[PDB]
Amino acid sequence: IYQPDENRYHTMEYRRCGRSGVKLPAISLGLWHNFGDTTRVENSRALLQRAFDLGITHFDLANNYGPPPGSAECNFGRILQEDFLPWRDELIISTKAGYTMWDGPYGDWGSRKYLIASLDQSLKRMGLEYVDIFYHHRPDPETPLKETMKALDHLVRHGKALYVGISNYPADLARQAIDILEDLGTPCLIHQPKYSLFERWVEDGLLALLQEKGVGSIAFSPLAGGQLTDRYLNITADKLEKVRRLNELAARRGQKLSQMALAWVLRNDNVTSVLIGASKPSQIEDAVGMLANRRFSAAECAEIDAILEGRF
Amino acid sequence: IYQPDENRYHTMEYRRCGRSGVKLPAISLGLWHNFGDTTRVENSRALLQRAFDLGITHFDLANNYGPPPGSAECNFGRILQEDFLPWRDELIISTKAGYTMWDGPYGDWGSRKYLIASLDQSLKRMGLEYVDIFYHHRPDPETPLKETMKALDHLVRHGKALYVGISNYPADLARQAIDILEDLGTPCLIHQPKYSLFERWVEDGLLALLQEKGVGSIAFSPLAGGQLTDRYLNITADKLEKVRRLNELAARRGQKLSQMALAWVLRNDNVTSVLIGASKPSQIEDAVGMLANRRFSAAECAEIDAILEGRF
Amino acid sequence: IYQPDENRYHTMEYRRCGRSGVKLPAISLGLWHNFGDTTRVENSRALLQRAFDLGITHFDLANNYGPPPGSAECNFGRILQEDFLPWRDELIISTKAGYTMWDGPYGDWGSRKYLIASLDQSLKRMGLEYVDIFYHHRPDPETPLKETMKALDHLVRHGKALYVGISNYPADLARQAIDILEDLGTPCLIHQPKYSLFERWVEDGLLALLQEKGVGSIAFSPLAGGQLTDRYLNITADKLEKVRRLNELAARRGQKLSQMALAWVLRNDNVTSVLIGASKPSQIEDAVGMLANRRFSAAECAEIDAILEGRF
Amino acid sequence: IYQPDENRYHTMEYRRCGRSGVKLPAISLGLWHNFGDTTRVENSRALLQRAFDLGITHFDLANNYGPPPGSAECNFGRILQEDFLPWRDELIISTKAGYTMWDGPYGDWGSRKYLIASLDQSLKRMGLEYVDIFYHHRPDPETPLKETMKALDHLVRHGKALYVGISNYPADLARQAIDILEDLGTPCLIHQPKYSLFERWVEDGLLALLQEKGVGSIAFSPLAGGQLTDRYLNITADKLEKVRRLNELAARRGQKLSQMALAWVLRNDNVTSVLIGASKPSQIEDAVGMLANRRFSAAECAEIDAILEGRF
Amino acid sequence: IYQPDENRYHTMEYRRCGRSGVKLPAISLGLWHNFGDTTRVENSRALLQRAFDLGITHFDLANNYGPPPGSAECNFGRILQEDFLPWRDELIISTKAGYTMWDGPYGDWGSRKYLIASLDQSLKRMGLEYVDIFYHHRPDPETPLKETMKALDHLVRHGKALYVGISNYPADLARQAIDILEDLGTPCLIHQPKYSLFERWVEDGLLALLQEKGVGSIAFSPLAGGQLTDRYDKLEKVRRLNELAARRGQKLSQMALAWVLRNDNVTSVLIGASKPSQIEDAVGMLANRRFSAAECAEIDAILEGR
Amino acid sequence: IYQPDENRYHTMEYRRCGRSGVKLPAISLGLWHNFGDTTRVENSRALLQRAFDLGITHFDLANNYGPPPGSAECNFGRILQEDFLPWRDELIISTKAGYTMWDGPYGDWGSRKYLIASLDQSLKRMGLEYVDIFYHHRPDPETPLKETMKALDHLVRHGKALYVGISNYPADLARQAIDILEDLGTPCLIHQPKYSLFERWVEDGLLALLQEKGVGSIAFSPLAGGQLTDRYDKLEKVRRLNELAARRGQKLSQMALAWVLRNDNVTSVLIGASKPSQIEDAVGMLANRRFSAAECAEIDAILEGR
Ligand SMILES: C[As](C)(=O)[O-]
Ligand SMILES: C[As](C)(=O)[O-]
Ligand SMILES: C[As](C)(=O)[O-]
Ligand SMILES: C[As](C)(=O)[O-]
Ligand SMILES: C[As](C)(=O)[O-]
Ligand SMILES: C[As](C)(=O)[O-]
Ligand SMILES: [Cl-]
Ligand SMILES: [Cl-]
Ligand SMILES: [Cl-]
Ligand SMILES: [Cl-]
Ligand SMILES: [Cl-]
Ligand SMILES: [Cl-]
Ligand SMILES: [Cl-]
Ligand SMILES: [Cl-]
Ligand SMILES: [Cl-]
Ligand SMILES: [Cl-]
Ligand SMILES: [Cl-]
Ligand SMILES: [Cl-]
Ligand SMILES: [Cl-]
Ligand SMILES: [Cl-]
Ligand code: NA
Ligand code: NA
Ligand code: NA
Ligand code: NA
Ligand code: NA
Ligand code: NA
Ligand SMILES: [Zn+2]
Ligand SMILES: [Zn+2]
Ligand SMILES: [Zn+2]
Ligand SMILES: [Zn+2]
Ligand SMILES: [Zn+2]
Ligand SMILES: [Zn+2]
Repeated sequence: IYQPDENRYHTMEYRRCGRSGVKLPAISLGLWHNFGDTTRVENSRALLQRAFDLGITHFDLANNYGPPPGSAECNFGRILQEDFLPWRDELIISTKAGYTMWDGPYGDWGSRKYLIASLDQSLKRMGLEYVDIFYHHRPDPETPLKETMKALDHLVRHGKALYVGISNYPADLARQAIDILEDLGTPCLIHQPKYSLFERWVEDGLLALLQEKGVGSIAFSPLAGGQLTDRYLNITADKLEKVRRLNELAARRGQKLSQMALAWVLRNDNVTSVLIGASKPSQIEDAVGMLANRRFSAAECAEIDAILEGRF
Repeated sequence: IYQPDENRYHTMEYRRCGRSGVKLPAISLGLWHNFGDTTRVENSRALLQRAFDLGITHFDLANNYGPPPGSAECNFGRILQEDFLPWRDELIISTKAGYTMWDGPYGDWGSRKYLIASLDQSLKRMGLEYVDIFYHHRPDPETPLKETMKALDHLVRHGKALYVGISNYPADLARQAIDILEDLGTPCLIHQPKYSLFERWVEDGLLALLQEKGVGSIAFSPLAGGQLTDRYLNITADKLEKVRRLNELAARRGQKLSQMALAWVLRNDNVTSVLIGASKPSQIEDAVGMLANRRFSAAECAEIDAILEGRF
Repeated sequence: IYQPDENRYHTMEYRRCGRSGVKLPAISLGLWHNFGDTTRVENSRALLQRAFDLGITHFDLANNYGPPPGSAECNFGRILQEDFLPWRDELIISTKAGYTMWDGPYGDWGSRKYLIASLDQSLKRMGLEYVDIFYHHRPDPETPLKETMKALDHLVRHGKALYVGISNYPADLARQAIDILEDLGTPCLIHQPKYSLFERWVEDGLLALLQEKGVGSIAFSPLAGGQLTDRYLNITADKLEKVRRLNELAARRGQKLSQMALAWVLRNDNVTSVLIGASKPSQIEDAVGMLANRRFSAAECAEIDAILEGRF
Repeated sequence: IYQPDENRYHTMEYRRCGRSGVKLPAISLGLWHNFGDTTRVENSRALLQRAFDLGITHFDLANNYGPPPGSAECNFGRILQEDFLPWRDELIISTKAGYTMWDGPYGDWGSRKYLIASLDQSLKRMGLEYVDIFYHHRPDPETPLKETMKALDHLVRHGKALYVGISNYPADLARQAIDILEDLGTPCLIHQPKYSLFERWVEDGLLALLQEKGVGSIAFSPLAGGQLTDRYLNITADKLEKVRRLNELAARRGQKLSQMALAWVLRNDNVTSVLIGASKPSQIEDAVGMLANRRFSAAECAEIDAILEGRF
Repeated sequence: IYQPDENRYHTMEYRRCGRSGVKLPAISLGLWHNFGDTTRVENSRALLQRAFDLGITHFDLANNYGPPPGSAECNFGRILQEDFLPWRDELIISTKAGYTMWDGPYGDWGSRKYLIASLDQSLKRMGLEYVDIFYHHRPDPETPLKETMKALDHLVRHGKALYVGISNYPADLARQAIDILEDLGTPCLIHQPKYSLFERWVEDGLLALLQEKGVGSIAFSPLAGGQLTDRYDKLEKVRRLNELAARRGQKLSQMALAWVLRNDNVTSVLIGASKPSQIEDAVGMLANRRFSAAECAEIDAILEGR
Repeated sequence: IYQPDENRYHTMEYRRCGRSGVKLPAISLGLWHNFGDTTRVENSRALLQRAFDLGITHFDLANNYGPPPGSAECNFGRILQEDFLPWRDELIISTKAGYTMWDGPYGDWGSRKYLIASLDQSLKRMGLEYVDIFYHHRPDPETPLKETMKALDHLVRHGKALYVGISNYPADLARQAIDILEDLGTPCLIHQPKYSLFERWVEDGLLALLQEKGVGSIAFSPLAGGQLTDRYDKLEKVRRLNELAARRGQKLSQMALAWVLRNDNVTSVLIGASKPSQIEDAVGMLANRRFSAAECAEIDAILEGR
């Protein structure tokens, strides 16, 4: 019988998601990889237990995570029932619809049919009465935004999601989505964009829009899929040189490169949380350990920018 | 155990229903005839299986289809449970209320009482939690349109229908119905009118209204009840001459007359789908085969119009 | 096993309730008396069966009908389950809250607490998922009208009543109630006032207001509690003289006095239905027999008015 | 088997809560103390039975009452099932969320997550389908007021609370909360502030705001936690002198000091009810006995004010 | 959230109940007193948690335990749901019917109506699908033993009790009851008699009968209602016994519990407790369970007043 | 969506289990290894689908199979719901209790409490209303055999198991168990013993007893834990046996499975597998099941070291 570490809320920093009542853990765990039927459930279980023990209260899923599609939700559902049920109200659990889940015209994209039918499937797979956050997973250019937004509003009003969010929406469209949801009376809680030292698109307008609108943000691929780790220490030659120079700065800060890379995403206090992936419990411990040194000075930021813009 | 043809989504074209997230199959199957207790369930089952195998994802019912009334919904309900349940989220299932279903003042027309009580009966007969589209089946001149429209809005808000539509509404009234639904916040998805080479009323204003308003359309009786088929090849004498001349043009196009007649309804890309009836699986294969030649040139359209306006 | 008379919809006239989709039987049956534990269920059963056999599709209850309070709903609930369940969708069943039902501050009047808790009790006693019409039974001068009206709106939105109405509301207050309900989006279907040859208050403004607003009406005590019957043939002396003179006019019309008295309430086509009480099946047959002569000429109306204004 | 005293509605005065349909007992019983696992259930049961027998129809709980947290709701739940279920519709039961209930970021404060998850827990512990009043227990300065207010509106619309209220809100913020709720369409029923002879903050603006807005009020700690009782008769020396002088005035009125202190809170007819705590049935009898002399003259009010402002 | 001590099975002794598959802890906890609505649930909860943490896997209830009647079952039911549900299959939970529970002729004694209706009420109060052991709580001298025994047989066959027992049955009647249940196909698992240094009647035939028949035994009031403790003519015996306990390095209560289990003749002792320390004291008896012939002779001498 | 091979019943042999109505596939699949949380569900799913596609209709589980204990039942439960539910009435699913499953005196061995509580847990993990066969997994030398057998009888009468069996029971004890179950009215369907070319103890009396009593048999570890495969003094025997298999046109594993079923004396062989090819190899043994007296004499010679 699993018993959550009694010190878990001392080990983690919780950050308010935009202008809302929700505080997310600075580090959240994504189930994008390592929770399907091609990996071992013993390991999946160990990752979730380690995460909650360290104070990670947010687990992010999607209908099609696995492989195969739906298996991450099923495995999470089993582990939730077996180990976490007494603490479900201490967790923020998300899922999504918007990429390809099942074959045919109703198993992908942004229709009301797909969003409603898919959340019903997700709730069944996970064994939940509701999710905390339901996302539209990517934009659908060919479906009216109001249909998709009204499906999100309907799912909140009917108690299948407490809050809703959007993912992979460029700034212009995000603005439209946010304003529609506000008008419907179910405000967008959060935006999930890709953001790391190596992918800074959100700094071109998205982050400022979200701050304007009171919407939170949770960065995915914050380690640039593993590039911002020890992987290439012990990609292009220019990339490798950048990774070595960033790693030296991380060492100077008493951090692994991955730790500095996670800390850096929260450096301006305009991103709420970082969503990590993990295949082994030590990667979760390392991520949470980033909190020992979150601060970046102006000098450190300039040093990093010069490394990133460096050609030699 | 029925297993849907793995190539089904390669065999069919899916068309967006107005401005919405719903794509209907170019060919939909109606259960108006051949699904009641006066025909054989073995045949009914074969028709539904053949249809889905060819990519037809939309099955259109109504409360009073049979005979007797309600039997098409019951037979569909049984076949759905036995053969299609794992694929229910790949299907668009519709039903309707508005013609005579049961005796007395609450079993016909457009009252809130009849629409709500009838959809509850339909959901029970079909064994469904909700239908994808619920229609008001014909106008009710003596009930305020707002009562009927609010009943549709209520059924969507309370999760018994994902979308709503109207059938047999002339253009002026359709405009009023659409605008009311828009104001209530549950937009009309679709209009179901009668339309074929021999019944072109919708070209007098309805089709343009629906395009203006972003509402889709699904044509019923597209073969003019069997007249636009091989039936009279191997009605009036003038009709017969038209059928022979249209059949010659269809042969020139590598098509049966029925195939050309279905293709013709979608020729201007201002109708979403054609709703066919069938008594045998070969009629479903023939209908889907129309997709091999959907295109009509200006010259072909003029040739057809001249045949239709011909007196000798 | 009871089987409803196959000719029932030939025997009755159905009248549209204001501007709505609901047609009520010209004669409705009230369960105000003869359905409690102080009378015999065999008789109660016979009355309901006779009524439906003659085409009476509307049965009107209230929480406190009996005696004791709640017993009419229980007896109706049993008879409905035993005899009428297959035909529930052919019936309009109403109940009400607003007079004294249980002791204490929450068992009377017009609070949201009382209306919601009382309809839940009524639905349990009757064994129903919803009533067709739920009424506020009388005004509550000390509770804000908007609280009571919002409770009615909430019960419709949440599917416990298909429609709502008000009873015993004077015209000024009825106007306020109607306008509030319209603004909330759940329009008042019907008003239930006392109206007979001997109680004509509604002709002082109420009937014109209801016609203005598209609201129907159902008259209770249309026989002035039994005075407009054979009771005093085979009260004051002036009353008795009026009853004899009205009875002579009824005989001239081929009617019993009670038949003419019911017909008279519908004479101007500004009242929807008359709500009768009955202790024996013959009184229901007599009431429905009034339909053989509903018409009143200007001359007959003047003759009646002169009798009513007569002092000698 | 407990049977409620047949004279209970003769023994108590019921007072309208602001402009609403709800009349609260002049004396309500709070379960803040003496209903957890550190006291005896026999005593808890005796207190609730005595209270209802005397006409106290309102029992006020909160998620974290005990100790331990949740135990008062559980003990109340058991006693309700065992003894009070036939009379649940004669009771007003409240609960709250807003102080610390469970560990972590979702178990305290004012988020939609916490309010919804906590009311679901409360309904389970108490064995109820809904509470009569659900409160936000204290302000949350860091969560947008609209999120918290919309959670209250959502819980009413979805039938988990009949009415909502706020507690411990200063006047400025109370005004904002009230106006938001009005705009959402679920008006604030009641405000629960601390108020007694020794804590008169509400007279600085709150009571006038509530009267302006039609919102009721229920005073907690009306005996200043036991100071306004016999406790110090048979704190500071200045306090003690005040208690002796107030006690002499109470004796002159034929009252215990606690009785006068409760009566005084309702003296201006601008507070709805007083919420008492009790550890033994005699304290409930004493409280209800205050009703024998509720009236205060201008002279008595000046005498009390002079005692309160007295330094010697 | 309570978590059972991981070492709970490392020290406690488990003893097979007659010839059966059931091993009871040498010390079992009874809920006869201190589990009703007149004592604080915080304490009741602490007693159950301390007991299971020390390896006590058997909790003994009855319909009328409280006070008021039924409250011990309700309080236990709540604590079970809240704290113990994941470990229910590690517990042996008993209840009983046979004393006064409700008013009137069907709420006491030995009829099939009372036993069946009572176990249904107990299962509801405790929130259980079945009890591990259901007992007839005392003999009824006027209802045929076959009716009562058939009610026990019916309850096991219908899955409301895994096993049945009898309590307070004198030896001759116990023999009859045991033989009837064996014939019906639901053998008697266990007998619950009063037994202690001061109440040795079971040594006059009951214990030998149970051995003969393969039926287990669980002694109630093993400390003679608290007389065999630090709490105090019998006072002279208590003093003398306490001096022998002292020489054995034990509390008198510890020696008194050890004495009941001196032979494999008794399966378990059912203690009462109002405080966790009393449970800790009882489990500590395990450290010195042996008695020499000299010690037994000395005990008898003290008991017979020599 | 998985669709069972339409030819699945065209090649597999089915063998009647003693004197009963049950015919087991000649090759059955056990879930002892490679179905827990330490191996990938994708592979487990592929093994079950390949097995049923080849006509293997019997899947054998136990409460503690995994690791961890219970996970094989959970994973099987999930795959059953997802892929096999329409064909559940074409499957024989077994489970067992009798080894260590949970901590404490009620989570192992032979008591009625453990067997009943354990089958309830297994039915929940697997999402089944009943198993086809429930086994006592090993003998318990201290719980009366009647108690254990009556728990089996009770579970069948109450519809949680269609049939019962015993596993790992030596012949003399199996005789007693079989006779007790016959008397109770729920006859023993099947015995599951270890048997292979290297473990022939069942030929010393067990097989004859089962024939006499009409009870079937399903051999476990038929490849002696993988020794009778391509994986390798016994190594000299493995080499010599493999040369005989080669002359027969078979893999050693194939000849080893065929040998266990050489006589109608054994109903089925329960194989383990980590890859689908191992299942395919086992089913291929059906192509050469016969042994001449010369071949048997040659095998014995090899076995006895001549
Ligand atoms: C991190 As993604 C590919 O699920 O938006
Ligand atoms: C095709 As029709 C008569 O159901 O509108
Ligand atoms: C006819 As009445 C007294 O129920 O309004
Ligand atoms: C009386 As309070 C501390 O629950 O607001
Ligand atoms: C210990 As007793 C009096 O309940 O048998
Ligand atoms: C194959 As076995 C050790 O589970 O009997
Ligand atoms: Cl909605
Ligand atoms: Cl990453
Ligand atoms: Cl609605
Ligand atoms: Cl057609
Ligand atoms: Cl509402
Ligand atoms: Cl009348
Ligand atoms: Cl809402
Ligand atoms: Cl106080
Ligand atoms: Cl029986
Ligand atoms: Cl004792
Ligand atoms: Cl005693
Ligand atoms: Cl049985
Ligand atoms: Cl093997
Ligand atoms: Cl082995
Ligand atoms: Na994403
Ligand atoms: Na139509
Ligand atoms: Na009325
Ligand atoms: Na408060
Ligand atoms: Na006893
Ligand atoms: Na085995
Ligand atoms: Zn909700
Ligand atoms: Zn919905
Ligand atoms: Zn509804
Ligand atoms: Zn409600
Ligand atoms: Zn059972
Ligand atoms: Zn059965």
